[PDB]
Amino acid sequence: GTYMNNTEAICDVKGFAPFSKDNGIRIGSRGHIFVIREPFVSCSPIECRTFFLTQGSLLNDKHSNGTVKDRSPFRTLMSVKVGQSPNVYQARFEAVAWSATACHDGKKWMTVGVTGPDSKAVAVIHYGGVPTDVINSWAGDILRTQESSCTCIQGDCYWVMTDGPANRQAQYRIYKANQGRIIGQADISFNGGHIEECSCYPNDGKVECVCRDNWTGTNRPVLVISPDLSYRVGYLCAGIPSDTPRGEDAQFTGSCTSPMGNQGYGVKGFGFRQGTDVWMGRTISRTSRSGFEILRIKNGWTQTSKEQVRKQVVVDNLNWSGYSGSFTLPVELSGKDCLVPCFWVEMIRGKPEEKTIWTSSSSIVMCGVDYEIADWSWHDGAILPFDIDK
Amino acid sequence: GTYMNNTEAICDVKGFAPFSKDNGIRIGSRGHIFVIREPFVSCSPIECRTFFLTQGSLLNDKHSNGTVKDRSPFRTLMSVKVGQSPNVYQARFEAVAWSATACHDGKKWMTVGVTGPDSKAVAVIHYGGVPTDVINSWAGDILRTQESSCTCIQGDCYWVMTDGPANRQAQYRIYKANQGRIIGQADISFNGGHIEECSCYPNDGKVECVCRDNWTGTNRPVLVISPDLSYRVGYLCAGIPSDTPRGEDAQFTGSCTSPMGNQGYGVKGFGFRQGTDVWMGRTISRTSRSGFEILRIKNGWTQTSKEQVRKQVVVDNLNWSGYSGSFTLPVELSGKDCLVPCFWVEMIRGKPEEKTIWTSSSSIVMCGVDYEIADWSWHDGAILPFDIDK
Amino acid sequence: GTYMNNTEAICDVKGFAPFSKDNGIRIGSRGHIFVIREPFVSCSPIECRTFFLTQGSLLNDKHSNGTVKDRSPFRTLMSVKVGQSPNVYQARFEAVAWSATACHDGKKWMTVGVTGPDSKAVAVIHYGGVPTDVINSWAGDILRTQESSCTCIQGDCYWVMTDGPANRQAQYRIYKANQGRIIGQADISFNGGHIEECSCYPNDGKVECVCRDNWTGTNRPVLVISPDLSYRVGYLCAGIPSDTPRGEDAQFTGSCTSPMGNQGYGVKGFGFRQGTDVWMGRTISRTSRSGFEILRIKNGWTQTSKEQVRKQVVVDNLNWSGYSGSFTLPVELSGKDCLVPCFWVEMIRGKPEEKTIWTSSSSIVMCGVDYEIADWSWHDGAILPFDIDK
Amino acid sequence: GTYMNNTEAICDVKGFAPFSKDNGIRIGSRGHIFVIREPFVSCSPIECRTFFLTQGSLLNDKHSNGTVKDRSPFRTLMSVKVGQSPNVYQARFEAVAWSATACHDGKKWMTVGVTGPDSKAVAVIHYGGVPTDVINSWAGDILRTQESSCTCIQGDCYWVMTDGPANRQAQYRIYKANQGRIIGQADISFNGGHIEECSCYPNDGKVECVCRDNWTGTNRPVLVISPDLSYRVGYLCAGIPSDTPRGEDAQFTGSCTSPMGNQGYGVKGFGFRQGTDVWMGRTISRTSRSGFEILRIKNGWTQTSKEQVRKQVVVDNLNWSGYSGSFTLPVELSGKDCLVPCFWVEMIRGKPEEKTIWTSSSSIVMCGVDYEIADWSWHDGAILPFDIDK
Ligand SMILES: CCC(CC)O[C@@H]1C=C(C(=O)O)C[C@H](N)[C@@H]1NC(C)=O
Ligand SMILES: CCC(CC)O[C@@H]1C=C(C(=O)O)C[C@H](N)[C@@H]1NC(C)=O
Ligand SMILES: CCC(CC)O[C@@H]1C=C(C(=O)O)C[C@H](N)[C@@H]1NC(C)=O
Ligand SMILES: CCC(CC)O[C@@H]1C=C(C(=O)O)C[C@H](N)[C@@H]1NC(C)=O
Ligand SMILES: [Ca+2]
Ligand SMILES: [Ca+2]
Ligand SMILES: [Ca+2]
Ligand SMILES: [Ca+2]
Repeated sequence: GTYMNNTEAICDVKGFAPFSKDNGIRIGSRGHIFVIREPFVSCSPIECRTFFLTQGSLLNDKHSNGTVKDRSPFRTLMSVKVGQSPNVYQARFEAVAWSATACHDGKKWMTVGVTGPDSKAVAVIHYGGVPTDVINSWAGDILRTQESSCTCIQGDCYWVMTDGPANRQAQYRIYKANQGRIIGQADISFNGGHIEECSCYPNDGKVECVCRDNWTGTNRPVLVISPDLSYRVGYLCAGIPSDTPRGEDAQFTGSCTSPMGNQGYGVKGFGFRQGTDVWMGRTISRTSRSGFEILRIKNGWTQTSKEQVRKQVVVDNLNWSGYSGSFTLPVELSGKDCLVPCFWVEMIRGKPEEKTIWTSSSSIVMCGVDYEIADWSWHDGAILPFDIDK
Repeated sequence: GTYMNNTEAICDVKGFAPFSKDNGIRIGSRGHIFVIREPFVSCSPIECRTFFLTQGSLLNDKHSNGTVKDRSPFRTLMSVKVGQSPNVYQARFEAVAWSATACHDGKKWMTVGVTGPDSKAVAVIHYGGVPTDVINSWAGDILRTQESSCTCIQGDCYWVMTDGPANRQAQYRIYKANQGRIIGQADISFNGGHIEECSCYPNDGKVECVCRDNWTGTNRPVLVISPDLSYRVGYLCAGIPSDTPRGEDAQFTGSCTSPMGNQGYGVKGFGFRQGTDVWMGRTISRTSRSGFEILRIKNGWTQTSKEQVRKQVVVDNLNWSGYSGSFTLPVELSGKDCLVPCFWVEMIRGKPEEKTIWTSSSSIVMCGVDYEIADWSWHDGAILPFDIDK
Repeated sequence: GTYMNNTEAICDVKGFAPFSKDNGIRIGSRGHIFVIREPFVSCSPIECRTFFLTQGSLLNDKHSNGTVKDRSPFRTLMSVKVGQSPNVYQARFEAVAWSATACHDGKKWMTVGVTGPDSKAVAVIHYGGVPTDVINSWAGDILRTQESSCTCIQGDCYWVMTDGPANRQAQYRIYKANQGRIIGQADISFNGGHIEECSCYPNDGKVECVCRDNWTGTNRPVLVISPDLSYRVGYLCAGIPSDTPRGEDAQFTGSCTSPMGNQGYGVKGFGFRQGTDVWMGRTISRTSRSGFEILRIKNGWTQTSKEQVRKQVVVDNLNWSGYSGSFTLPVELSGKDCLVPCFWVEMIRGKPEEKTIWTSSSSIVMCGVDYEIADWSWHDGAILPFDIDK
Repeated sequence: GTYMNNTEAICDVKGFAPFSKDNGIRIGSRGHIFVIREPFVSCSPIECRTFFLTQGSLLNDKHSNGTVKDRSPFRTLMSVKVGQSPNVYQARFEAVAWSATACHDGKKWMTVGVTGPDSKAVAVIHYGGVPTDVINSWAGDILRTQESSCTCIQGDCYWVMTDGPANRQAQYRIYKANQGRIIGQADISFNGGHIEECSCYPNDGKVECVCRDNWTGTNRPVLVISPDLSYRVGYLCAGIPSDTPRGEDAQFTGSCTSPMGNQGYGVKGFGFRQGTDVWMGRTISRTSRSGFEILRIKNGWTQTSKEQVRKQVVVDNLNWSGYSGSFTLPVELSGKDCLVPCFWVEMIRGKPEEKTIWTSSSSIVMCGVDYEIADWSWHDGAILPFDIDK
C-alpha cells in the first residue's frame, strides 16, 4: 500500500559480501531445472527475487538442444526467490519474453517482456500479474531492453530500451510508467554512441545506468535520468575499460563523452557511482567471458582516472562468467539510510565453450558492505558434459 | 470480503498482446506434468489462474495412454496460476470433473465439476473449496458445461449447461448461483439450434456467450443473459463463419437467428462484442484444428456484415490449435474503467494428428490492448514423439 | 482466533456427491508420491486436508518394499489439501506416527501421533505445529487411535484410543484436550465388546462414533460421548452388518447392545445418524475389501431395523476399497446451519491382492447432499504392476 | 512486530518425545533431495524449521560425489519446515555458507553464513532475507560458528564463533546483534580450553552453551553468557564424559573448570541445565558416531556427580548417529510458562562407514516432556548402497 521512495544516496561500500548462490546447474543434473539466461535480481520491500529467461526446457532433456534461437516463441520470463534455483515447482510466471526488465514500485511488481517478430516486436508491460500496457517497436529492428532490474522512484518506474542495429547506430529510448501505464518517454540523442542492456540503480533521486556499447566502445556508456526525463548521456569517465572484449588497461585512454577502444561486441555489465569514484565490474579475461572482478577507481565517475584503489575477485579466471547487472536493497529491508548497491554475476555453462548440446547459467549475488572482502571464487561448479550430451 | 461488480462495458480493443504461455508439454518431456485438455483461464481480484482437466496421469508415463475415455472416473479439475505448467507440485485440486466451468465472485472461487455416468451425471458445485450444491442430469444424456470461465456479476454467478444429443436437438439451460447455492435457472428455447461449450464474459451488466453448434451450424450461437434470467438467443450475425469445420467465407451467408453452413461437428471458440462490431476467434484451417487467428468484423454483432477491418494471427497454420475461450480482467487488476477482453488458445499435441500413444495440450493467453499487434506464432513447440512413444 | 462451535445437528442427506479424488497411485507411476495408508480427511474453517501415513518411501522406488512393518521407526503422519496426491513437494509434516488422528479446533490444528515400541508406545499430541502433551501406553499392548478425524466442539477436542489385544478384550479410553493439553479422560466399560479405529463426527453437541469390532462382531460398535465424558456405548442397532468380513444380511439379527455375527477381523468404517435413521458404509463383498456402497436404514440408529430405503454405490465390486471414515464440513465453509456429513474411502492397491512388492492407496471423498446421487465407480485406476515390480 | 522475550527458565523435563523425522535419505532414493549435513532446528513464534548445508547436489546424482571439500564455493545454507526432507522444491535459501547458525528474534529470521577462503573467511549476517552486516576472520584460520540455533533474548541475538586451530589453542568469541547489525562482541579467555560448534539455548535470561573440545577434552565446555557479554566459561561438571571419542565412565573424573580425558577429536553435542541437574546427549559407542542416548545426571551442572537418575535411548547402537544440537520452543507455540528444551539428532549415512561415493544425513527431533519416555530407535532407515554407487 506504500510506494518505495528510493530517493536516497547509494551507500559508499568498501567491498561486496556474498548474498546468494543458486547452484542451478549442479542441481539440474538430477532435478527439474529450467535452462536459462540472465538470472537478474530485483527486490520488493519484503524479498529479492531472481528473474530469468526460459525456453520451456529442462536441463538433461532433449528440448535443451541449444539450436533453438534466443528470440523463440517459447521464450518466457519467470522468477523465484533469490538463491533458489530456476526450478519448475518454485517458479512464478511473469511474461512472454525474449528480452526483459523488472522492478517493484513498493506496492506491486512491474515487468516488461518483449516478444514477437524482429521486424515489429511487442513489449508487454505487466503490473501486479496482468498485462496493463504495450510498446510496439518504433524502428522495426529487434525492440529490446535491459535484462536487469528496472528502477522505481516514488512510485514511477523507469527503464531504457533500444531498437535498431546491434553493431551500428541504433535508437535508444527512456520509458516511464506508473502502475503499469506508460506516462512518459524520451529519445536519447547519442550519435556515434551505442546503448544496450543497461544496468541501472537509483541514486540521489535519479536513475543511473551503466550499459553496453556493442558498436566500437570498450568503455561503458553512462546515462543519468531525471524524473522529468531530461537526461545526461555519455561514457564512464575512468581510464580503464570494463567491456568484453577490450584491450589492455595501459593501451587505453578514458573519455567522459565518447567511446574508446575501437572494438566490436560486448557483454552486459554494471558500475556503481560512489561520490566521484566508481565500482566497475568486468570479466578477468580481456577477450572471453571468464572470471569476474570488481574495481574501485578513485574519481572514475567524473575523471579519466586510472587510480585503482580497490579490487575484489569473485569468480577466478579458470571459470566461466557472463552477464552482470545492478540492483539495490530497499531501505525497508536493509534498515539503512542509504541504498545498498548490489550485483549478480551470471555464470554460463555449455556451448560454445564446452562440449554440450545446451547452454545454461547460474548466479552468484553479492551486496555492498562497509568492509574489505577477501578474494575467492564462487563459480558454477557443474560437472560437464551431462547425461543428455552422451 | 467484497463482490466484484463486473457491470462495466468491455474495452474496445485494437489487438491482443501475449499474457502468458506455459510450455507445459516441452517441460513435460522431463518434468512432472499432467496430461490435460482445456487450459481455460479465469481471474479473481488478485490473480488469474489456468484451470484444466487431468486423467491422473503424467506426460511420458504409461498412464498417459490415450485409450482411456474422456469421461473417466479419474477425470479431475485442477488449476495453477496463469503461465505455470499444469505440473503436479504447483497444482490446486478443484473438483471431480470430466466437464467444468469456474469463476470468482470477488470473495471466493466457485467451480462446477460434472462427473458420473452419461445416463445420469452429477454436477457438483464447489464454493471456497468445498461442495455446496448439486445439479443432476435433467435429460439423461451427458450433462455438460462450458469448459471455460463462468461469469459473476455483483455476487451472482451464471453459466450455461447442455443435456442431450451432441449432434441433434439437445436441451440447454442457464443456471445462476450465489455463494455456491443455486438461486435460479431457465430453459433456453432454441428449436433447430445447438448450444455447446459456451465462452462467456460480462458486458454492460449482462452475460454474453459465444458457443458451439455441433449440429448443422458453421456460425456460432450467441446467448445474451440478463440477471433475471430472461435472455436473447440466436447466432453471431456476421457473414463469416468461425466454427471448425466450416466452408469458405465467400460461400457463406450470415444470420442473426439461424444456423448456416450445413456441416456437423465443431470446436469450442469465442467472440467479443465491441459496440456493434465483433472480434471472432477461429482456426486458420477451415477443416482442421490448426492455426489461430482473430478477426474484427465491423457491425458483425448486429449485422450480417462481411466487412473485416482487423486480423491478427497468434498461431500459424503450420501448428496445431484446439479449443479457445473468453474471460475478462477484473477492474481491480487492470486498473481500467472497462472490462479488458481476454482469451486463451489451447494447442493440442499427439493423437490423432501425430504418432504418439497420448494427447495433451498447452496454452497461449492473450489480452486485449489499445494498439495493433503484429502477427506471430506462439505455438506449443514440443518435439514429438516422446520417450514413452518408443 | 475463534473456536468452531460444531454444536449443530448433522444435515439430513439423501445422497453423497464427489468432493475429491487424488489419483495418487496413477500419478505415482512417474511422479514423486508417498507410499501411504489411511488418507483421512479433516477440515479447518478455511480448508479440508487429507492426512496420511508414510514410510518415508516413494512409489516405484526400492524402499517401497512392503516387507517393512506397519509400526516402523520410519512411519510419519503428513498431510496435503484434499484432492492433492500425497506427493513430497506439497506435503506438510505433522507427527511421528504409526497410528494417528487429527482435527482443527477453529484456531489451530491438533494432531496425535502414536509411535515407539508395542510394549510401551507414546502418543505425542501436537498443537499448532509443535508437541504440547503426551500419553503413554496404559496397558502395554499397542496404544493406538482412530486413523480418522478427531472431533472438536467449542474449543475442546475428543478422541478414542485403544490399548490391548486386537482380537480379544482390550481396554478403550476417551481423551479430551484443549489447545493440545489433556484436560480429561474416561475409561470405556465394554465387557465382551471390542473398539478399534473409531470414525467420529459431531452431532447435537455430542461426539458420535462408529467403530470396528475386531473380536467377534460383524456389526459396528457405537459410542456417544458427552462433553463431561459421560458416554453411551453399544452397537449399531440396525439388523444389517456393515463390517468386513461379515455374513449375509438375511442371516443376521441386529442388536443395540451386543456384537452379533461371530466372526473375527474387521475393517475401519463409518456411519452417520440421521434422526433415528442411519447411513452405513460398507464394502460390497462380504469377505473382501472390494467395492464400497452406502445404505440408509430407516430407524437403524435406534431399532434393529432391516428397512433399507436408500443405497448408493461409489466403488464397484470389481475394484479394491479399504478403510473408510467420517468427517464434517464446518458451517464456516458450507454456509449451512447444519453439519454436512462427509466420508473418504481408501482404495488399496498392491499386496496382498495383486502381484507387486508394495502396497499403497488412494482416496475418493464424498459429501452429503440434499439429492439422490446416481451409482458409479471412482476407483483408483492405477495400472499394476509398476516398473519397480519387474 | 513483537520481540520474543525468551527470559523464562528451561522446563524441567523427565524425558523427550518425538517431534519430527524427515526420512530424507529414504525419500532421496527417488525424490529430489539435497545431500546435506547438520539438519539443525530453530523456531520462530509460528513454526520450527530445519536448517541444513548443501553442496548444490542431489541424492543419487553424480554431483553427490563426496570428494568435494566441506568448505567448497558451492556450500549454501537452506531450510525447510521441521519434518520436511531437505528437498529442492520446498527449500528456502538462506546464505552462502560452509558454517552456519540461525535464530529468530520474534520479528524476523537472522542467519549467519561463513564462506570464503580458510585464510580470511567472511561471515555474512542475514536478517529478514537480505545481508545486513559482516564479520571477517580475526585470526586467519577458518572462521566458523555453531552449526545449531543461535539465541535471541528480548530482541538481541547471541552466538559463539571460533577462529584458529581445530586441534590446539584457538580463539573464541561471543557476538551479539540486533536486527542483523553487530552491537557487541567479547573475547572468551580459555587458555588450555577448546571451543567448537556450541549448542546453545536461553535459560533465566542468559545464554547457556554446551560445546565441543576438539583438543584434549572428552567432557564438554560450558559457556554461560549474560546480555552485557560478561560470561562464565568452563567445563560440564559431571563426572561422566559426553564427547566422542571418549573413555569409559568408570575411568573418568569430572571437572567444572578443566578438560579431562586426554583425547583428541570430538563431535558436536548438547546439554540442558535442569536446576543443578543436567541432561547430556551422547553417542552410545565411546569411539564411533553410532547410537544416541540422553542421560540425566543429578547435580551434574554444578558438581562432579556420577549420579545418573535417567536414561533414554533414541537411536540404538546398531545405527549411525552424528551431530546433535539444542533449541527451545517459544512460549508463543508451547503455551507454557517455561522454555521447552528440545534437540535434533543428525544421522549420517554413506562414507566413511559405508560403501557409497557420497555422505548425507537425516534427522530425528525430540522435545522435552513431563513424562518418562520409553527407549526406541528412530534411525535413518535408508537402504545402502544407492543406484549411483553402482
Ligand atoms: C540484439 C542486440 C542484443 C544486445 C546486444 O544482442 C544480444 C546479445 C548477445 C550476446 O551478447 O551474446 C546474445 C543475444 N542472443 C543477442 N545476440 C546477438 C547476436 O547480438
Ligand atoms: C458431448 C458433447 C461434447 C461437446 C460437443 O462433445 C465433446 C467434444 C469433443 C470434441 O469436440 O472433440 C471431444 C469430447 N470428448 C466430446 N466428445 C464428442 C465425441 O463429441
Ligand atoms: C492392532 C490393532 C489394529 C486395529 C485393529 O490392527 C491393525 C489393523 C490392520 C488391518 O485391519 O488390516 C492392519 C494394521 N497393520 C494392524 N494390524 C493387524 C494385524 O491387526
Ligand atoms: C575446523 C573445525 C571444525 C569444527 C571442529 O571441524 C569440522 C569438524 C568435522 C568433524 O567433526 O568431522 C568435519 C568438518 N568438515 C570439519 N573438519 C575437520 C577435519 O575438523
Ligand atoms: Ca563493446
Ligand atoms: Ca458446427
Ligand atoms: Ca469384525
Ligand atoms: Ca574431544
